[PDB]
Amino acid sequence: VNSFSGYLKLTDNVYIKNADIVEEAKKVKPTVVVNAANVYLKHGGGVAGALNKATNNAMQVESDDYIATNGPLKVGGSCVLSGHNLAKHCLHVVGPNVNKGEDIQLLKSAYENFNQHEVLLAPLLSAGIFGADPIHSLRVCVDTVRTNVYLAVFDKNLYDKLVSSFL
Ligand SMILES: O=C(O)Cc1n[nH]c(=O)c2ccccc12
Repeated sequence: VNSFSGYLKLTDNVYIKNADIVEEAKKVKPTVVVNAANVYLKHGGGVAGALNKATNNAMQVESDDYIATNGPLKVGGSCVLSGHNLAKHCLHVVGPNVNKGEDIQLLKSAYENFNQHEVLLAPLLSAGIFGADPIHSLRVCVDTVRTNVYLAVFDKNLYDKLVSSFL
């Protein structure tokens, strides 16, 4: 048993809810929240800017030190950093950004990072301002992630479409 509430079960291991991931993280304090990161860990908008804003910019300060030491992530890669006031850990995952011309095949590689964590709260990768089709992102998630993932869908309209089109 875990603390996640109100999710619709899609598969053995994937659950979905219409929710603000920031508000959900604050309520649950999950072991792992996933950020929709870029390779520079520049958290300006969408999930990264909303998560970062909720940490009062502490996520950005920590991220800038990580990049100064390690250099940028890979598209499809990840790093584990603090979850600050939102979670124990934040798994920063870089999905391909269609609005930068990145290979959508890298979306599967991105989701494979989730398999290193038994339970995660996460947004759809490469969705929103990263420009991918969220229906596709959900399919890749279901077909790639084997650990228990609780997906927070921001748009109620999109949530309803994801549910109603799910095979
Ligand atoms: O949650 C959603 O409704 C779609 C979605 N998935 N992932 C994102 O990163 C993102 C960012 C902004 C706006 C919507 C998104």
